[PDB]
Amino acid sequence: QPNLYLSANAAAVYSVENGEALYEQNADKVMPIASLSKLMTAFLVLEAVDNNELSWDEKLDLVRLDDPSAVSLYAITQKRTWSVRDLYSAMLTMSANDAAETLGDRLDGADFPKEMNNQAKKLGMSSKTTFVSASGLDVDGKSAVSTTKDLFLLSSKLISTHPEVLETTSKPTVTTDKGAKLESTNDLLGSIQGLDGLKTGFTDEAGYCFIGTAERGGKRVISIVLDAGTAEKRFKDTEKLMEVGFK
Ligand SMILES: *C(=O)[C@@H](NC(=O)/C(=N/OC)c1csc(N)n1)[C@@H]1N=C(C(=O)O)C(=C)CS1
Repeated sequence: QPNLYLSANAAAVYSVENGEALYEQNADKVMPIASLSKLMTAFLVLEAVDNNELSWDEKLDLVRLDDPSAVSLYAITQKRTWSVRDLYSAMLTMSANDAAETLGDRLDGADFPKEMNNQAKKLGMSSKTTFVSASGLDVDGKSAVSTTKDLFLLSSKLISTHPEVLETTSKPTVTTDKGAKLESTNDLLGSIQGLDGLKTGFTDEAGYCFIGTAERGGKRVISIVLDAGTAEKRFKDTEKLMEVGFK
């Protein structure tokens, strides 16, 4: 294993072909993951469409967040009603917390965190992973937590089960049918060849986090960065991890 000098406190990169570690640092350490939880919500949304339980065209009113200063789709647009499709894009591109919570409530109401943790178990994530909400926001003072190993297993399961997730996470901007522009938080899109995902997150406690995925020559790698120092440094660590991934 090479010696990287990452900003991140915990980090890794894995090959999807065999799941094997190409670089690992604190890969078993339980870490706050915040907005990365929205990948589980996306997965459960996609499962529900395949299972004939959710329509992409259903219109839903955004649920109201307790904190106004939270990053929310409603704050930016002043529009309450959105299709399931647009809420899912809004969740994945701009990390809209109210979008994620609206999808969680529609899927299972108050039991949605249990469904998230049920699915975590199905996908092979260890018991150190705990989801608390569809958006990744704290609930009753409890935080969503995971490990870079469990995040890898979740991400590759998401991409292998629902490859169309990347059709959304590869776009620097998603334009809805009615013309709303939803800007991705993934500034590495277009900077690294093959890069088409996956999800950013940030809290004071979690630091700056990003799950990256790229594919070249039939080889896919997934990179995990938790608790980088700045929004830019999580992408610098990811650039470093991707080079190790495609060596
Ligand atoms: C996911 O992590 C989201 N993070 C939050 O909603 C925050 N939670 O703190 C309790 C938060 C605090 S401060 C701040 N700017 N967000 C989304 N993650 C980011 C990101 O990756 O930088 C977004 C740009 C919107 S919120």
